[PDB]
Amino acid sequence: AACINPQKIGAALQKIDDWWANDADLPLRVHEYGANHEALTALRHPATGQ
Amino acid sequence: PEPFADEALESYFLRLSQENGFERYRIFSGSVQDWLHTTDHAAAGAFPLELSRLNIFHASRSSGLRVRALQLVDRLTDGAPFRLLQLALCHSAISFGNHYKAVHRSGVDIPLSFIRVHQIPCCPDCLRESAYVRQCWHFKPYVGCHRHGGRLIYSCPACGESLNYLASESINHCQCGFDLRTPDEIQLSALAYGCSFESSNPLLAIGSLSARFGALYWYQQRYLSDHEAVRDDRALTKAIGHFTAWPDAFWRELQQMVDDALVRQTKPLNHTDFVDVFGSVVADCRQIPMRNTGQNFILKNLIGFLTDLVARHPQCRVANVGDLLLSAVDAATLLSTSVEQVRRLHHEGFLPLSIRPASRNTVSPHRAVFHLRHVVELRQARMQSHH
Amino acid sequence: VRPEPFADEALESYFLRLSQENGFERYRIFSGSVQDWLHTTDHAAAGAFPLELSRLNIFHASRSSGLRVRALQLVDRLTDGAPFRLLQLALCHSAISFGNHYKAVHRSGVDIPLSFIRVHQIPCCPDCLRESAYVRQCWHFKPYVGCHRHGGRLIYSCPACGESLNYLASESINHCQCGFDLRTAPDEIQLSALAYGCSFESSNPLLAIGSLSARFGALYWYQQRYLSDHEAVRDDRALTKAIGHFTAWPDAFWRELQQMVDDALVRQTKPLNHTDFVDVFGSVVADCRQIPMRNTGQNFILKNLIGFLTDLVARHPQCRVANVGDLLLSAVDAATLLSTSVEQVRRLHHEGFLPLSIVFHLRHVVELRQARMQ
Amino acid sequence: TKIEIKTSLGSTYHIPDARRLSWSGDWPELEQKQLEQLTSEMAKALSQPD
Amino acid sequence: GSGGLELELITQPKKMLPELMLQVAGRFHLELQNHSAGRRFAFHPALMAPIKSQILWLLRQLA
Repeated sequence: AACINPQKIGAALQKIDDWWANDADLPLRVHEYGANHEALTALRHPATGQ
Repeated sequence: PEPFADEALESYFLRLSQENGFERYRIFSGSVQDWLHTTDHAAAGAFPLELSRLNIFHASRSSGLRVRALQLVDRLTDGAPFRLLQLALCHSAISFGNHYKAVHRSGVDIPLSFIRVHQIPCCPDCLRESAYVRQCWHFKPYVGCHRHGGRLIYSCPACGESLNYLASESINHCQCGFDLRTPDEIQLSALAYGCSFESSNPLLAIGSLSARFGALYWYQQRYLSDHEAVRDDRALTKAIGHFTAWPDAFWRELQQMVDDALVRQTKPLNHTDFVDVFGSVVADCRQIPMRNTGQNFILKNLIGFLTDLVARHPQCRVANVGDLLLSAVDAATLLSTSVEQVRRLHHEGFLPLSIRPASRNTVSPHRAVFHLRHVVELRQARMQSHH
Repeated sequence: VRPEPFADEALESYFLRLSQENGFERYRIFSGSVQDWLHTTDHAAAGAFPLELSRLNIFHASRSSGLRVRALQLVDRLTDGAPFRLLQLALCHSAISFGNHYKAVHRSGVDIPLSFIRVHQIPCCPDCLRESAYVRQCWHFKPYVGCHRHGGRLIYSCPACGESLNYLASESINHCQCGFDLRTAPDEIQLSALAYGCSFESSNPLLAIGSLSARFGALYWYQQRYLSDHEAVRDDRALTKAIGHFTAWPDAFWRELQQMVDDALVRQTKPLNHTDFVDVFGSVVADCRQIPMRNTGQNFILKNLIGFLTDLVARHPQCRVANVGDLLLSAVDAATLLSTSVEQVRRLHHEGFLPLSIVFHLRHVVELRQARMQ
Repeated sequence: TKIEIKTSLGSTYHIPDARRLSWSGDWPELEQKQLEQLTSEMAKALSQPD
Repeated sequence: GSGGLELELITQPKKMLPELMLQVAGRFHLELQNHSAGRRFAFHPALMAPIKSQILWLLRQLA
């Protein structure tokens, strides 16, 4: 049978990080560095102290 | 002697020496250089005697010492600290595109190439009213004159002997010659000394002088590719007619090369460099020194065009024009901002990066990486101002 | 299937009229249909077009505005007969916000400081609504108290009965939810109503500027310095306070500045040549950066400050004891008064035009300005 | 798309049509309510042991 | 008139050497990374182009 992997379901559920830069936009998948795969960047880069 | 409102620095000094009777070479050397030396040694060491050499844009590094010499004169002649400095031609702080040298005189910057270094002409119909070599003759793009019945500036071979005022410092007559009291478009070309226009329908008919100079420089490299033949009058004379239908011709020049480029296509367009189709027309926009859109009218029309181009080509399954890649230095030009600002704009996530680089590396400013449609939209959305 | 367009109306008003003319009963039903239509050609664009009217405007979207604009263009294109871009009907973020001078929104050539945008209630005018019932853009700007036509006095925030008016929230142009027809039923308020179109007659006051962005700049500066709102909501205070201030100005500005520096001397505990320019003048120079124009003929606040500073130093030449004129300015401050850049000031120091006190003295700047910059 | 949820405490939740609910915005009536009820069961699951 | 790259890649034809520039530059940063002082500099963006350009020059000179 066709399926969707466990962590692929999980990645969708936990996408609720919109606490950065006082601009809600859409939320990020919780990540220690604030990674953003679509733009190839990182919102909470260690250089910021965030 | 008082300066004229339009007088060259060298003209004033020549008159001054002569007014005090310091007519001969030896006393010109003397009344100038030796006096300066005896004030202080630096005012003379920075001061060669030959007239052409005296101006700042001919100078090297020790300009401040030459200025000190100007300041000594300002005291001797009962002046003001900037009375002479308002007249001198200095090194511009502005590159005027592609690292060109450009020269600055109290608010107007003129590219090095337009300085008429040799064979200064004259107009007897004004020299008989006040005899002093005047400014706006030293300009290459300037043949003929306003007023005086127009006609031509009386050119260098007055009488079987080439003339100028610097290798032979007389005003009314020169060397072997006598007191010199000797086709209807150039009187418009003449207006580099001032603007003075009304009912300025062409895009070349309005603005400050620096812009009017830049527009001509651009026209020349782009359409007068023929090697210099010192057709200094005729070569540039045509630029005004050219611009009269500009609002409707520039776009066709750009359209023509979209089609000729397209039929020579070898890769899918979403991996093609913007430059391969438009041939750096964007970089040329940097030859006019102003950054904002309301004054740099060449850039204003190029953006107009690109916005329309994207608008008639929306995204679908097969890639098309509008998906071309720009480099960092190109977005900086279209977005009317410096490069570091684009890096900051990327870092905050306002725009995507399309090519994945290797690790332990960096993407250089020259690398092509943003899609055209993404830049056009972002600019409309968050980069506008009152300019 | 488009309706008559107007040049003076808000984007949201256009959309309401547009949907109604197509037989849609409520906005939510219309926008439902549109959001679904978009999913047939561009899914990212579709995700950028919200269902509720109150958030339709571009200035509301932080990093997704890119897609939102695209979505608007698709609407223009799919609706038949489309010679006109609707992009001319809405607010965008303005570029002048860099450096946090203040936030501002742009519309068709004029920047509006963000604080002048209405949020929770929307006044309207019945003598204009009977003639053509659509919402004018100028009604969203706080300074616009009073209508410039039909007498126009005392425009209400509450039409009838017990309810304030907000047409975006209740989605309605002619009627409020209790059913009142909005269309049925001092002299100087006009001095502000005219912000609509400037259009002033020649006069003595400083606010005789023809550039609209600068007129707003001027109002903002005044509000920020005098009508501080520590104590109150400012519904219209500006109408009785600003007009006078910028009319008694030949003296009023000098009195304030003259008092401020004399007052400063009284409290001048420390040897004056170690005191900052800002310690005495309170950054009034930095505030001169709030007006969007840099040329002297429009920025009259800076122009008058130079007047004052020139005479202030001129009455206080150099002597053995620290005195007025021996206050310190940074290269950034001198650059501001000198109408130049920082590197150019560094060059002026480097070429010997002015010395370093350890950083420049006020007398140095005024003297260098009068001496070399005319 | 219709979504149905059952839990070990005996609750059932029903979203008749999932295509219209945004990250930001007010959910339509009777749907806003089930969000509150589900929130409560999970708030407990996350915070009290056993 | 063996087998390690820092030995074999140099044994090759001098004409090939310019193409080793990126590998040399890599090793360079690593050597700095392994040094007590170079931990402040290795792989710093500021030094990228400088190091690469001078190496490229040297290689061309060797070629």
